[PDB]
Amino acid sequence: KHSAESWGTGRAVARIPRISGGGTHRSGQGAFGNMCRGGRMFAPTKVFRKWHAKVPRKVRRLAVRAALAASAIPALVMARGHNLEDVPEIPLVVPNSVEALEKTKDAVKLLKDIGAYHDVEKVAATKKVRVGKGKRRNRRYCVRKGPLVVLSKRCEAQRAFRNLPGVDINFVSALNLLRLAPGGHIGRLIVFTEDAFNQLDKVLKVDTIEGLPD
Amino acid sequence: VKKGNAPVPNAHFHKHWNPTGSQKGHVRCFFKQGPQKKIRRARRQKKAAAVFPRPVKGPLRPIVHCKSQRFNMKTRLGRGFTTLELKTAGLTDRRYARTIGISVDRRRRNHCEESLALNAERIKTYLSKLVLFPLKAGKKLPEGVTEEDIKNPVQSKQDGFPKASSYGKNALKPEAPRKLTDQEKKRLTFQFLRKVQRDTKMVGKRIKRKAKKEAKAAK
Amino acid sequence: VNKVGKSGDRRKARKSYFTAPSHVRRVIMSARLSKDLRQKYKVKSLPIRKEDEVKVKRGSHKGRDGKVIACYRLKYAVHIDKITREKANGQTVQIGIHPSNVEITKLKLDKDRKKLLETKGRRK
Amino acid sequence: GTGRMRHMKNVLKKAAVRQRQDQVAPHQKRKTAENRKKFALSRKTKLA
RNA sequence: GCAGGUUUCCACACCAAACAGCGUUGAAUGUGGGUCAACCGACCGUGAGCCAAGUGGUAAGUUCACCGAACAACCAAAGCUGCCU
RNA sequence: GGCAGCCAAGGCAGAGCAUCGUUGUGUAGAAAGGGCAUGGACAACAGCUGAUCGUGUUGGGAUUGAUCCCGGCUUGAGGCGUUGCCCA
RNA sequence: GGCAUAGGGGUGAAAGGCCAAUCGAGCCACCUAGUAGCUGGUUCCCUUCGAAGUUUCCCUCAGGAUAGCUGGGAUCCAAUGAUGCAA
RNA sequence: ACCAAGGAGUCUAAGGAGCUUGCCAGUCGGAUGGCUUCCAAAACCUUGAGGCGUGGUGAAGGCAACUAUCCUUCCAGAUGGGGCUAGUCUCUGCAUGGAACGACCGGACCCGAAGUCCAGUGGACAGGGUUUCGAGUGCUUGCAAGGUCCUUGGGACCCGAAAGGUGG
RNA sequence: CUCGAUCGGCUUUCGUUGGAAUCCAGCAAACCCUGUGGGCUAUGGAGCAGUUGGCUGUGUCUCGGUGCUUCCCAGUACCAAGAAGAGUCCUGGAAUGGACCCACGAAACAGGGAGACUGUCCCGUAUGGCUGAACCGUGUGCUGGGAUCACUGGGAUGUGGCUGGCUGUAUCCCCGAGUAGAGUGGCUUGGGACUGCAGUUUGAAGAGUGACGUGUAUCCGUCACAAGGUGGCAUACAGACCUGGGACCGAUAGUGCACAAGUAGAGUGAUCGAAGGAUGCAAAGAACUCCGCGAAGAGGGUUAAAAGUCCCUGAAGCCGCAACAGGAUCGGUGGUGUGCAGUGCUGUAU
RNA sequence: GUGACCUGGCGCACAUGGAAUGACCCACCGAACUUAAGCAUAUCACUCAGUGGAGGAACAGCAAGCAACCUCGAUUGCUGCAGUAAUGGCGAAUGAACGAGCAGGACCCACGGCUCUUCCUGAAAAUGGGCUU
RNA sequence: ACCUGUUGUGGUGGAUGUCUUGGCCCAGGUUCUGAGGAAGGACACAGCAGCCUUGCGAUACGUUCGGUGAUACGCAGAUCUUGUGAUCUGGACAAAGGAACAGCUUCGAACGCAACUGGCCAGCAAGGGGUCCCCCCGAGCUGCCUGUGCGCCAGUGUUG
Repeated sequence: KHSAESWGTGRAVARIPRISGGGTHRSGQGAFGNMCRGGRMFAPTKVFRKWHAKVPRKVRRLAVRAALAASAIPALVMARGHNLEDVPEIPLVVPNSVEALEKTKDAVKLLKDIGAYHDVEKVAATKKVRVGKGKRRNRRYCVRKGPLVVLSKRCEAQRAFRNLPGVDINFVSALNLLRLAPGGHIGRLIVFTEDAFNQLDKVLKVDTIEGLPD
Repeated sequence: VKKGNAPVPNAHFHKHWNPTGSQKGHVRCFFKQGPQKKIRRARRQKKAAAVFPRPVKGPLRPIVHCKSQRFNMKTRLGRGFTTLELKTAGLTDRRYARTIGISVDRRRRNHCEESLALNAERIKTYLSKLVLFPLKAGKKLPEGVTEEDIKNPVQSKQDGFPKASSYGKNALKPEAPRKLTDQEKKRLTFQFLRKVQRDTKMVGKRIKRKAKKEAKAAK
Repeated sequence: VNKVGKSGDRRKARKSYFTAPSHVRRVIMSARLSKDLRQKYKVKSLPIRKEDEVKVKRGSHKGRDGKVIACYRLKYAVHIDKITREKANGQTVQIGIHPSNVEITKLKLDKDRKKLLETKGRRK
Repeated sequence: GTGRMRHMKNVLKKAAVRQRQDQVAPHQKRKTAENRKKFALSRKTKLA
């Protein structure tokens, strides 16, 4: 937004474009250049950059399958950093009566009785204001990730488990890999309900077990 | 230009397509696709709620075969039924058909009896699945309507009928194994093809031949 | 899209806080009621007002008490009966105290104040 | 937008009122064909 | 006294803020004052020139054309005067 | 690179462990060779911080090196860091 | 003092003079971040490999394309020492 | 002259050659469609035309890859089998490279058009020969995504003309 | 003035409803016959003849419902928004920090403020309430039951009208001209013996015409009916206003402008166009004393701290001062190996 | 007897128009830098600049259309056709459309995708008009 | 003493770190100006005010009314409290009632004609004031193109 011209040679200055006019500090100053103050950056960011990424559906489904297998292997749940102290079994299955839960108090009662409220409490304690200029751009806090409750349908357990800090909610009808493997890291604690568990392989259309080398 | 073997560029970006400081650009970024999907869905269901006790699309469209030789076998939906299909179904008033929800297209005609019969039976399964509400709520009530079809008007999402393509995807279904016919044993299909193609090429020649024959007949 | 008015934007929220008018600063400068008042009226918090008693409950004047004598809504401050401070010279001035620190010990109970208490007290 | 705008600022504030109403809820006319008569005869009996 | 300046005019306070290539001073700074018209001038027209109008030109606005009571046009521009009323 | 004489070690299979052998210049250029470092997203460190963050300054130690860690002082938070990965 | 002549245009007893310290085509904004085979700069470390100024064609001779030299990725094979004794 | 802060191979469409991953004669399908306070414009779903690939060749008219137990041939060659022997024989023959084809598909020649046949306007192929061509086939080497180094159009690694134009 | 219709982001708009008081008219207001208005709208129509259906004020006497108000009886509702500023203690200027046993909310752990790091301090959030607008409690409202009123469906039977389909006819139905096209010239297009457009000359058919991507002539076929017009939807939207967001920038960045920025300033003008954020928790903004003309300065204070209206921090470069170490020589900076002084660090046997 | 029309004028009354708007739109007008390693047709580009006019959208729009099919059936937008057919010192380069799949085919438009004029009818569509109420 | 150096300290300087009522970007909605005077430009207007204000217009940092409900504030000064009631806020802005709808200098499309003029002390004129006249002030009307209507006309245009 300037009418800057280059002064040329024969003048004892560099040959950068300079502000036309006079009578102010801005006059004569270099413009139109990454190297210049107030001048455009190098290769200004365009809005038609590729922001999204394309993954074939087969590969996304394979990612979901593998994230679930790693959730089933518990020497990775603890590796990712969950407390399996009070966890009786892995994978964690839960009676369908919790899908009719209405209170966060009953949700925490269930999570205590099963052994994931340790993770919830860890997340709640370690919740902090985000480090380094992320807190300025509407990302105020850095919250860790606790258990993942996978329900069979849209039910009340969503509002039940909603406020609990680390807990995320999901459904077998649409299993989100951003929740099954957050950060790209694998082995997250999942607390499937009984019908969700029974429908896992039906939804994911898994017919056999794979013969994997040992 | 490459110092290699890469193809000839053929790039086609010589005309200020780029939104720089001097140019407005020729770029349209479709970042609205995500939000517009939901907005289209919302306005579609608002259309349904507006014209509620009726199909959400609303007019019965005919089924016509796609146009060219490449898409002959594929069927699809038309714009409206021909007045011959209407008269065959039992409707002789295009405006009444339209008011009860059958779409009309006087531009279209039936170039064959198959389309006529297909869309006629389409309209006839319509007008039987159809529950007309009576005007002024308490006068005459048509046949079939049982006084609780009016109590329970249900808006179906798709129009009862199968998919449009499921009408060519049924004509494209072979028969059971069969015996050959002696004409199917004697017939040479490649010879027939070559014959009917040489036919269109030997026309003026098959006139000059007759002319020579009759000249020699004179002589 | 999130619906209008219920936005957790830091910049917008802070803009609103720092450009609020006096009728909005009246409710931003609300204070908590004592347990006596809270049980009596079944109301938990009210906007602070001149002429009512508070206990400071926070800051370098915690545990002190007195009647509010000035709501300086421009500064979000509240001046109290006898929380004063001498200047360089002997002139005694008032210390502003954000009303979130204080709890409310008494009310003045004007007509609109009693009506507000009743309307917020009827449980729903 | 560089001067008083001593009429366009008012029409724009009116437009803003309308816009921040329609953002809350789509408009609903108070009197329409189905309630004119009822409102009018209610008014008549009440004032008579 | 013109053009230009636009309060620099005057008085008081003030120079330990700074300016005046000093500083009890100033066209500085701060405060407060001051410019009176039938007779001096703009205003009245007219000159060179211009605008609208009238008409024309242009894809179209125009810093498009014409200013023609020496001098135009494609033009129905005398709206005023005397008596009766 | 566990099906090993035993301990110690190693124990991430393009890693590691043991022995032996060869070879070390380099402009332009290169490395699907290896790393240091900066802003931020997604995750982990139940990481640190008013018993004083970060910046900076001055000494010390580590490193072939990019650089890293610490003590003192300033300073006082309108905080910061380590690891994996991703976007620059 | 007023008014008139404006940029490829004005005006000039002509110097290509003069048209706001600007003139063999004023200035101002934009096209425009014009193009440049040309000049200058091109930001951390270590390890390893490592050139060419020659061929042909080119309105070509300060440049290119093309072989050559230079790096990397490989594929099919080949080749590839080492038990102190005692048990 | 000095110090500080800024400062130059970037993004995009198409493409090339490696590498990674998934599927396979298929693959992809986020144009669009179904769902569900914010998150979510996400995630999930196969309604999907179609893109690329499965066939090439001819200017075109057009035509279209032989082989009935299996198998194109030859040279080198990875494995493996059966005998045998520290001499050492047979069978298998992948990949790759070269050659060939009495092979075949399409085009171009020459001698012919004999011979068989019929959806019969006399038309359809057919035979034998060639110093013949193809970006041909001979048990389909495909699709998609990501990543690296690059190419061309774009400001195009950063800065840099004297100029040209439009309007004032 | 009534009467009707229409409108509500509203306060109207229209009407051959009728009436009164009046004025023009006088073969009869004024435009208009150089045509206002009706019928049809080419997969059809009009006329005529006949049939089969439906919409409508219906005159008239039947029956039920919904409700505008009012009255009774009975029940319900009238809007906000949870949870320790817990008993204490410690650090701190100030607890949201830390310690002790016990506490709680969450449909609310989105945010923002507050004397520091909060789910339980404040606003809010989730949820709820409204959206007949009333968001109100000796006043109402809603529902249900009952009653009066207000209003509209089902049957009489003259209508006033209409109007769809079907059959038959002997009757017939006229489609946009300086236009389309052509010669030529020029622009345009992928459109190529010319895609479209425009000037000019020329200029049709309508017993047809246009297009069918090689100019022409001859036959045939398919589709459509130009030279008049309306016409919503899916569509675009860098401004400006109302919103929600962000892997964006973070004061030499991001808009030229985070601020009294299109401002100060420059140019006769067209135009050009900056620099410029942060005291503190709270002004508590430095009382009083000595000295001086005074500013300062020396004390003495505020405060956690001067953080002192130049105010978060305060780098490098450069400079003053003190201490110490040296000082002729590119005999240099730097490197090397010692040394000598000063100065740390690490380890350290009996 | 001093008119009736036609065609022009002047004044008055009641009204439209005018001007503005860093996005989008409609009609015109209209470059050159650039690229072609020069340059002139070509390219940038039927773009920038310039003129005029808007609306919440504008423009287009129910065929004197596509096609050659087993036809379709307003226009518009997207996917794709397709970097193809074709144009081009056949150089640099440029470059569609239909088929087909969608959104739309509710709504503040409609004679529910048409209608004016032609054509048929026809005593202007019938108890004068105006100002106040 | 001067120079060179190294520390400590003090200045000059404003780099760094942290933040931000700001920008930029994407998505959604609207586009709502004007001859009834727009957008812009002037001159005014505050007890102490210069600037700024999408403040305002001689009713001049504001008037009526509604929502709220005790402030506003840099000083002072009288109004204001279970209330016609401080302040803030709402397009002069809600009332569902055709109830209610104030005012707005001046140039500007800019409108009587001009204008580098507050000129012509314009024409007409309701009214107000000083004394039938006369004098001063003076609301309001007078712009063009186009459309319709009304009034007056013009024509060796056609006719009677």
